[PDB]
Amino acid sequence: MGSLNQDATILRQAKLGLSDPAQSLSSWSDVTPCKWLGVSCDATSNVVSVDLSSFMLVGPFPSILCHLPSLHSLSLYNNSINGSLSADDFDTCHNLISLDLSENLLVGSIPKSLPFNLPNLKFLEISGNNLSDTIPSSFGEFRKLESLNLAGNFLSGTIPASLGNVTTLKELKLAYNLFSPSQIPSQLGNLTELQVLWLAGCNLVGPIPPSLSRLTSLVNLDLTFNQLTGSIPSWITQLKTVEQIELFNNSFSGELPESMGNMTTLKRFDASMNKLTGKIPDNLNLLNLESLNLFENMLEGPLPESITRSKTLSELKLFNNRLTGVLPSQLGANSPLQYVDLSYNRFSGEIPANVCGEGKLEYLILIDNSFSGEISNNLGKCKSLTRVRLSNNKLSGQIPHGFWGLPRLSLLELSDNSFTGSIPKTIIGAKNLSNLRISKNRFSGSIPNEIGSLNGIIEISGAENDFSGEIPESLVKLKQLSRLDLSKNQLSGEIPRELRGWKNLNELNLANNHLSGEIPKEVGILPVLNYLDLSSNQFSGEIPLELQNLKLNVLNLSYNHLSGKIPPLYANKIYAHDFIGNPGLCVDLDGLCRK
Amino acid sequence: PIPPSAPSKRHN
Ligand SMILES: *[C@@H]1O[C@H](CO)[C@@H](O[C@@H]2O[C@H](CO)[C@@H](O[C@@H]3O[C@H](CO)[C@@H](O)[C@H](O[C@H]4O[C@H](CO)[C@@H](O)[C@H](O)[C@@H]4O)[C@@H]3O)[C@H](O)[C@H]2NC(C)=O)[C@H](O)[C@H]1NC(C)=O
Ligand SMILES: *[C@@H]1O[C@H](CO)[C@@H](O[C@@H]2O[C@H](CO)[C@@H](O)[C@H](O)[C@H]2NC(C)=O)[C@H](O)[C@H]1NC(C)=O
Ligand SMILES: *[C@@H]1O[C@H](CO)[C@@H](O[C@@H]2O[C@H](CO)[C@@H](O)[C@H](O)[C@H]2NC(C)=O)[C@H](O)[C@H]1NC(C)=O
Ligand SMILES: *[C@@H]1O[C@H](CO)[C@@H](O[C@@H]2O[C@H](CO)[C@@H](O)[C@H](O)[C@H]2NC(C)=O)[C@H](O)[C@H]1NC(C)=O
Ligand SMILES: *[C@@H]1O[C@H](CO)[C@@H](O)[C@H](O)[C@H]1NC(C)=O
Ligand SMILES: *[C@@H]1O[C@H](CO)[C@@H](O)[C@H](O)[C@H]1NC(C)=O
Ligand SMILES: *[C@@H]1O[C@H](CO)[C@@H](O)[C@H](O)[C@H]1NC(C)=O
Ligand SMILES: [Mg+2]
Ligand SMILES: [Mg+2]
Repeated sequence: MGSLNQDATILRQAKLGLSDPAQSLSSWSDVTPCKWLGVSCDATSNVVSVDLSSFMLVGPFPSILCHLPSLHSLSLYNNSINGSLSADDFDTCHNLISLDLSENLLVGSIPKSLPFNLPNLKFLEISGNNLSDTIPSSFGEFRKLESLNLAGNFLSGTIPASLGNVTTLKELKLAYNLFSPSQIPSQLGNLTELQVLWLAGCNLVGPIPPSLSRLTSLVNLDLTFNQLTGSIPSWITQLKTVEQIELFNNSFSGELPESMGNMTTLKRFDASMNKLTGKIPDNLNLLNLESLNLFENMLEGPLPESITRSKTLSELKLFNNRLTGVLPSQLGANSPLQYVDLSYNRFSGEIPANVCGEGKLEYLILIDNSFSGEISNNLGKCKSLTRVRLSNNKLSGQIPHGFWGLPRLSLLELSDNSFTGSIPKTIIGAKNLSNLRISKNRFSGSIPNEIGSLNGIIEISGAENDFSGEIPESLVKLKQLSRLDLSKNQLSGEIPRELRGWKNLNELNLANNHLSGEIPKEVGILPVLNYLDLSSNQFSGEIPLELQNLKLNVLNLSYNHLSGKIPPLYANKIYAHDFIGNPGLCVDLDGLCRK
Repeated sequence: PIPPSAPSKRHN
């Protein structure tokens, strides 16, 4: 009864110091305070924990909550607690074990007196505020602290060496602050219990200190977004419980530790965007691996066959390296591959036939390699695909029938190969198709009418093929179509006359075909058309005056059968090359019409 | 908020 009274009064006093526009604390306005929202009590009915996470509360830190004599846990995670932290705010909070002030609006410095006022803390988070000035050196006096998270503030100076004295720490998160360029303090190697070290975006320079080899309980080492130099040290390989290594966007050089293969516990490894050389380690037994990213390095040699031992692998991004050889033939048969990006390497041989064996593959990105042979019919049934980029390889044969109509396929990029065949009518199934990029192949036959039913299409790019027959009238009501490029084909017939459907058409390129008829007047009323190339066809009649409405980066009507006069806006000799090779055409200058 | 401790999402 006495404790319920005490508790209720202190909680209400604290609440009076806050604004509650969401009415999150309506229960604090008949019932025991032990059953109020966010409030937990011990068996003597004293408040032990207040958790107001995500309650949309506004105002200064509610110091009054610390007057609850048994309060051990306080969370104000994700509110609008504002102003600054004063020394005084925490004077009475000395019983706290847990304090979470993350994701608020706090500004100013961390009080230097905080460890003295909060000497029992095991858990301190003040991530995602606007804290400035340095991390106080007094933080080295915490005797019990297990986790410290100051990530995502504007803290500056350098990481204090005294944090190495807090040998109870298991997690140290200081990522995304505004520190001066400095080395990781050697003294952090004294934190021999550390499981998480997150110093991403900390302006770190120099090598990973050798003392960090004493952190044998590391589970997550994340030093991303710094300018760390030298080798990735081979001691990471001997961490018996390591699950995640994140070292991307640094200046690491040398090779991947040769014994990486034995890291059976490793789930995620990313050393992308460094200056690594040499090979991917072989004899991989990476049983728990989910993600391997090594893109934008200078790696050479093959993808080892032993990658196929990673039966939970879902992400493999190796793009922009100097990797060579054939891919392991079994890649993806036994892995839930989701994102595969091996672009800009020198891989050869066939695309592994079961890359989508488990039906999870979303991105297949293989641009700029020397892959050859045909696309497996398997991929024709890979219904999870959203993004396919196979351009600039040595691929051939017919595309699998179902590939054209995959239901989630957004980008279909096949350009600069030697594919043959006609586009089937089953392209009608590609409901999500945004970009069709198939230029520079040997595709034949007519562009199917059904492409006009795919309302989301923004790009149809099919230049340098063997397409023939007519442009389907249906293309003309693709309301979102931005780029139409069917240059260098064998297309015939006319351009449709009614083009107001093409409100987003920026580029119309039909150069080098067998197209005939007049240029429709409505070409000039297209509101965002900046590129118009109708050259090397058999267009006849007069150049519509509406073209003078457009601001064209490219206008090319050369090598046609056009007649009459050039529109006056283009009468100057600098435009002449836009109209060459139209015997019937002339320019009106000074009275006479000149060829 | 803050970028998570996780893999780079960059891709072609
Ligand atoms: C690889 O990682 C490096 C870090 O090693 C990273 O470099 C960083 O890039 C960011 C974002 O481009 C830079 O931030 C900028 O800093 C300049 C001033 O120096 C300003 O243009 C901006 O600062 C604004 O900050 C406030 C926003 O909170 C604004 O209110 C204010 O008015 C400023 O305009 C901008 O944020 C940063 O300087 C570097 N960091 C370092 C340590 O060099 C690089 O981008 C990464 N590379 C890749 C390809 O990912
Ligand atoms: C921070 O708190 C806000 C407010 O409670 C959270 O926003 C709500 O998110 C849930 C889904 O989790 C939705 O049902 C609500 O509609 C959201 N409300 C508002 C006002 O946006 C937000 O999720 C929390 N942020 C974090 C990072 O936890
Ligand atoms: C915390 O700092 C952030 C980032 O500087 C501030 O967020 C916005 O910053 C941009 C410029 O980068 C401005 O357009 C806005 O005016 C800022 N937001 C506002 C005024 O709400 C943010 O203001 C800072 N928060 C506090 C409480 O000072
Ligand atoms: C207008 O288009 C014609 C082709 O339709 C261009 O002429 C070709 O230009 C290339 C140079 O890259 C030559 O290899 C071809 O032999 C040319 N073809 C013909 C039929 O002459 C012309 O350059 C374009 N003009 C402008 C100003 O862009
Ligand atoms: C805290 O936020 C409220 C509402 O946005 C504002 O009226 C109040 O003055 C703020 N206090 C400080 C110190 O910024
Ligand atoms: C704390 O760390 C500093 C800086 O490394 C060191 O010189 C000092 O001896 C340590 N003191 C205590 C009490 O742990
Ligand atoms: C991996 O191999 C090296 C020796 O090459 C060894 O130091 C390390 O402890 C091994 N790691 C595991 C997890 O067995
Ligand atoms: Mg091998
Ligand atoms: Mg293309």
